Amino acid sequence: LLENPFRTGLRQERTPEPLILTIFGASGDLTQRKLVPAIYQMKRERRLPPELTVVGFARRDWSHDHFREQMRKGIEEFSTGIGSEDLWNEFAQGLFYCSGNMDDPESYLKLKNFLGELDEKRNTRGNRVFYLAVSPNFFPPGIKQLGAAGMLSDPVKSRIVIEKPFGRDLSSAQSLNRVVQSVCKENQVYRIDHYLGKETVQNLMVFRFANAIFEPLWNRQFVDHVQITVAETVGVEERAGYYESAGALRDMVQNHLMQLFCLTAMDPPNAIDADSIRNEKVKVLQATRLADINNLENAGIRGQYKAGWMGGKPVPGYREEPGVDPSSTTPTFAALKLMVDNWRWQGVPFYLRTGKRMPKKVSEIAIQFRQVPLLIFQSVAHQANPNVLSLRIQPNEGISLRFEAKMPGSELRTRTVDMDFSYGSSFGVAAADAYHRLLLDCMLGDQTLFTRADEVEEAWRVVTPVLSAWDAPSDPLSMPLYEAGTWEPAEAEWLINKDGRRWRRL
Amino acid sequence: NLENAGIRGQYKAGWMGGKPVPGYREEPGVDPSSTTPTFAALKLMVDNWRWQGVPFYLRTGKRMPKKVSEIAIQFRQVPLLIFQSVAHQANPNVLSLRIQPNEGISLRFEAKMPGSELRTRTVDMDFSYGSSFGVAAADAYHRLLLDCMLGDQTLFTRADEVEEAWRVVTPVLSAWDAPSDPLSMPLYEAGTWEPAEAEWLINKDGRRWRRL
Amino acid sequence: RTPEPLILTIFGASGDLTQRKLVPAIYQMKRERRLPPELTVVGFARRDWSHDHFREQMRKGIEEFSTGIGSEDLWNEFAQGLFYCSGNMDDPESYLKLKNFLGELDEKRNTRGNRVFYLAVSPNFFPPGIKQLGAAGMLSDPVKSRIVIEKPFGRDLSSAQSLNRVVQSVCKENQVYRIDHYLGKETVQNLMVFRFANAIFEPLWNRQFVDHVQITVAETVGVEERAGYYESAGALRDMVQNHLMQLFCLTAMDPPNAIDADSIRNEKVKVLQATRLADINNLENAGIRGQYKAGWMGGKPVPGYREEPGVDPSSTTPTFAALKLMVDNWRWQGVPFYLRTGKRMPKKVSEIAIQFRQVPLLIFQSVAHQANPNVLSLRIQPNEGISLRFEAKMPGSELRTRTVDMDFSYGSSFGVAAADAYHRLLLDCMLGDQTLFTRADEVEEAWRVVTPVLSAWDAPSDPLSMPLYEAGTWEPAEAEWLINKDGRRWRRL
Amino acid sequence: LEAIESELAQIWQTRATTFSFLVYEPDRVQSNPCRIITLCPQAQLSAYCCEYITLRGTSDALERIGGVITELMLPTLPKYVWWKASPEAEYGLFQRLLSHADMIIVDSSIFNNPEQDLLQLAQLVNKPEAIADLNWSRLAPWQELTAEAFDPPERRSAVGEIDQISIDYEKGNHAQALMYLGWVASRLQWTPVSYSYQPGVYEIHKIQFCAPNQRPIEAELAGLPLADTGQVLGDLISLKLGSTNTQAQCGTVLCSGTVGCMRMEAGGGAQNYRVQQVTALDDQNTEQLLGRQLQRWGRDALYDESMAIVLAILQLSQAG
Repeated sequence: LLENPFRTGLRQERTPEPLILTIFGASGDLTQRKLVPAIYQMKRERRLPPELTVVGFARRDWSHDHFREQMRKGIEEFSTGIGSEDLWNEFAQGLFYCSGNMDDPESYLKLKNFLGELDEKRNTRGNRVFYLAVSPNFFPPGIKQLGAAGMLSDPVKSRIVIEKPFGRDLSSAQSLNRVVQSVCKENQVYRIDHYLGKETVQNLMVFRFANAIFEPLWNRQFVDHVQITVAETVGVEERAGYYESAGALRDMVQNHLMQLFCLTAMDPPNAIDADSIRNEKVKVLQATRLADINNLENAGIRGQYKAGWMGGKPVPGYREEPGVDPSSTTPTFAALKLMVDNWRWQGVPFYLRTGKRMPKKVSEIAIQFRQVPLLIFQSVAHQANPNVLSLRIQPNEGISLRFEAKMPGSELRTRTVDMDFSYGSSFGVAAADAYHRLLLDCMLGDQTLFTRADEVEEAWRVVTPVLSAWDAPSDPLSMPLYEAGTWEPAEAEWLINKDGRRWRRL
Repeated sequence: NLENAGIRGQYKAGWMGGKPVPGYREEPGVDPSSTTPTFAALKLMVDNWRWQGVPFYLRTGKRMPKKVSEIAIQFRQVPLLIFQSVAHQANPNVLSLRIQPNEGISLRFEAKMPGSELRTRTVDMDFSYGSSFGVAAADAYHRLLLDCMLGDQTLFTRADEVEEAWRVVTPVLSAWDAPSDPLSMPLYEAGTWEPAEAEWLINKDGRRWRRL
Repeated sequence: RTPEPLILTIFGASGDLTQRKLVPAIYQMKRERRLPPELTVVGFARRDWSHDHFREQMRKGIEEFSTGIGSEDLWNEFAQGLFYCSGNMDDPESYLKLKNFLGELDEKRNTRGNRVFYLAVSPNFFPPGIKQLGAAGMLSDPVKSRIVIEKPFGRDLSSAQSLNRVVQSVCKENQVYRIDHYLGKETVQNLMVFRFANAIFEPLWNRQFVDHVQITVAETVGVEERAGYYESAGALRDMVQNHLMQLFCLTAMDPPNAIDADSIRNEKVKVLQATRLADINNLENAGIRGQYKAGWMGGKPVPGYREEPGVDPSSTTPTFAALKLMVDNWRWQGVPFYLRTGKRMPKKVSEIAIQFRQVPLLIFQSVAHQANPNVLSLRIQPNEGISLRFEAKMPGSELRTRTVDMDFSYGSSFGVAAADAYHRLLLDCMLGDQTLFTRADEVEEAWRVVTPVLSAWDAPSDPLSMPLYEAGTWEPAEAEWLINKDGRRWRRL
Repeated sequence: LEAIESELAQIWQTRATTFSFLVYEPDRVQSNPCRIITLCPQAQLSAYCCEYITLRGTSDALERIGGVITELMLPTLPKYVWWKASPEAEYGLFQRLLSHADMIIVDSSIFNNPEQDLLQLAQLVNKPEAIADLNWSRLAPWQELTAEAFDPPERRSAVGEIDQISIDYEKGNHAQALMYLGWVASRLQWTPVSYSYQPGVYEIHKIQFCAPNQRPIEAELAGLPLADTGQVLGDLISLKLGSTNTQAQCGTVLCSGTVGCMRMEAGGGAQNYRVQQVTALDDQNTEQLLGRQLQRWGRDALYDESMAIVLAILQLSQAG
């Protein structure tokens, strides 16, 4: 193996200055198991400044070393090795600890002088980054207190990160925006929500704007429709209370599945930049709508999964899990039908999908081209094989397109063949963790993979009627149910066949 | 002037397959002062409503390093350039349709080099008939004779294209049917690709012969 | 749709040209029920005026420089909302006195509170006035106070940047109106509707059918008055940045998605953000100066530039310009945009000429062996309309082509023009719609585009190095060389 | 000369406060930019915001006046110095410069006729210093391009056979070619063995190495004179990573020009090697490389390891 021993090291990059990441909510055994293991690995290969002091924060307080004990406690359960133990020793000395109360305005005065004191101890450069990681109801009280003390005022030396999620409905999103907007600028707030730093997603742009053949035939003159699909095969784990008040419409359709849509119907930006790109994403989101708004039964179908079979072992239904309430209404399978109203995507419908307990994990963006005008080569099988171009953002990453070619034999015939290209067999490099990439970007500062402020309002407005209509109480025996291990519920199949097209078997 | 639309050339002694090979004016039959060409390059130009100002290049040969037939179509550059390359090297997309060795269709395009910055590197897709359809061992003479016995003439000329082809090639033929000038013939060593004058012909405009 | 009543403050009023530019217009507006009968005006400045003096001077102004006073009872019904409150420009005490006067007028006249502030002071006093206005906090509520700043918005890039920074720190960028320009509500809307409502003219607008465009604006009047004004500016901060940079934006703009001001202004800025000159390093293929000398106009002699009152006989201020801009986006890559202007040229006219390309192959024969390509000829000056020229057949037993054109003049199917552009400007300012005004980004971008040539021509040089053209000829021969270097000719007009 | 410091008080009342720069400029022409001192071997200090500290030094041997120049080094932030003449140790000005200046930058293209001077530069790198010669930056695409051939998993085992490497460079200084040879040797654990020389019309050198398997290694450099150097001398024209085995997979050849494809003859030359093509990578500009190297600061592991092998080879040249 040892792919390309010529590739020991050639790149050149660096994070500029030291800083102190004042992780909020040090309790709850989530910071100790998610963030700290992530940063520690990065320090081992020297990807950070020499001293990265982390100041945990919690209502309850421990000793300096006792707090360090739990930091190590979570390391072992996800341990990837330690090497020489002296590495942790300087790490243990680097991390400090303070305490206070979340809702006490004067508590920050105890806090503010504390890290200010550490500034005199280290004198590296002076830098503050906030990573509040607590329940969503704590988002407003934490933000307002920071403004009152005013300890974040430098536009270049202060960065604030907001954890997922961001709201419930349109009225909730705007309420949070007013608080942050009046007390912070726009080049300081980061909103990591998606975990969509997966390398293939930023590849969806280079493949589209750096070629000369793939652009001219990408508009309403040739394309027929687009099918965006996301599927998993893991049911609801015992933490159901968090999922109980969420629903699969609000969980992975407002934040994740819409990002694939904004990157497939956007105009070419003038020049690569920070704001020159995200400004183009907003424009398309301001000219889209559901297919029909009066009769909602023509632009959306919910569902729920019941007992069935997954892997040769019996699988209990949704209303059996340890925590869910019998006779519920929270959906699990969602499908929509969006349309775009502009000068290059007029009359080309988009079909979206998602779900849980489906046969296998995939992710596709299938584009279907029109049919040839003249049909001299009628051939066999009604020639009902139009050529498609399908990307892939899941295991077996690659680009594949299908087209017809002549079948051997004296009589004229047309078979169906495809030519493909996979990243694994062309570069021979193992995948990389997406979470690490986002954290590194939070130091340099790019704001390219993080959604803006006004853009997150447009995502909520698009599904305004769907969320409200389904939330009303209704008959328990009125939600279509499908077996575990099969693709779609019975009703949802009829939405696509009415127009004359069939779901991609995939 | 016929020095911009055609260049001839004979082949001389060289190395082929690890063994020496005699030159042309050293073989049985040929006199030691012949001027018969064994390599012809041209540059046609179609003037109808859809191929205006797009030139076609053609070149046969003999005693070349390997046996290949091809048809390569090169697309234009992008109207605007924003993404930088990974090696300061820029290439255009090319479609090719191999014929003789292993029939298939190929295509080449750019994609991003995995890492942390935004750079592009060239890559290509592929498709071969022998790995998808199967292996065919058909003989052309057999099919030709069967068609002649039955009669479904599609692969036979109408003599109108015969007259047209002769008219297209006539000027070069008349020019090359010249007096001897024995020492005025370019020579390319058996094993190389072409004499240097064809190289100059293609590079006068900017594009380069495909090093197959 | 008449706007709600309010009170006006006219800073630096009782000076020059303010009467003839404001009083007749507001009087005609009021007479034509454009405003409710609850409209008042207030004066300003330091000279010891009088209310009776104000009435007498306004009467004189309307009588002398307008249609008249109409009915005397009409003036009696008008004459109740004209007061005065003398005060220095930089006196905070005078500002508090103004605030008290405004409060008393609100309590008595019952104007309901909404206000619009008009500024007409000399252009070398904007910073102190704006800073002292913001000191007293007169601009807090969002729809309560609108401030209008007269021409010009600075001279060079640095001054404009400083003015923008000062303005940004006092009031939100929603009430400031920069007036400027003179394109009314006819031409802009007419051109946009013509472009974005037909299914044929749109697909033939990209770079694969169009070859080059030209934009011409010409005048015949001389320097006339304001010699001191012209000597400090020249015809590069007067007609090549205010006016001539709007036709370019409107012609080379991507389609919008709405009609309100937001989308239009965003698209205009996006287009203006990707333009540049042709040869930045060598300023001999992207610019020509000029100056008009003595000549013949209308069968009478007219003196050259260096014979007017107030201009020294060594000045080098240009009165002609010619640039060659070029766009660098996904649609207009590689199509030059020749611009133009001038003074003392004959036949006052404006135009926008688009020249298409030639056919792939030619199978027919031309009479003159020239084969003039097709042209669109959008017009803006009088006799507005659209004209297009194509080919036809010469009668006889032969195949030859001859250039003929269609025509469509707005003056036949229409001709009832709207009111004065100033009246519509004021009405739009009162009601509120920033479609016809300019944002900060547009101003800064235009200044950045024109900066290199302006800096180069500003530097001192030899007094007799100015290319010269007499009054009457179209342009000095240098512009002809600039256009003929490539082959395409100046439009004969 | 004594007005250099006194006039600064007048300038103090009158700015750019960043890292300083220094130059030497042997050439007689013209005779964050914080403090630019245009030495050209009196005083002509005039600061105009691009403050100018230009000093006219038409008289040579200005080492003595350099004592106050060292005091005028402006020690507030790390600074950089350009020494665009040659390497030397007898001229004591360098010794003061290296101890005072935080970092120095040199170019391995303007060197005079002697070639052992580069060896003197190479020796100084082993001693702890800070040299970031820009000639190494020109090898960035060539190194990247070389690693491109072996990328796919199919050619993984090919890298374990490499025995033959040939380098073709323009006639003259071979500093650019020797650096590339040192780089590849470091990545395959090679050590120098012998060094000969075959002067002629092409200046065919010869270097031999050892290996863990102790198989002999052969490499040669050819100085093909093109007589059309583009303002910069000593640049690569092509390279060939061949094979000397019986059942080896294949080699790799990278042409760069029409004449550079002269290796398409003999046995397998156009058959046993898979020929690629590169557009053009030669004759860059000094300005763009200087800016990028100025931006970064520190120590490079790759450069030091490559220069370690280069020192060993040159020490054997006189004996070999």
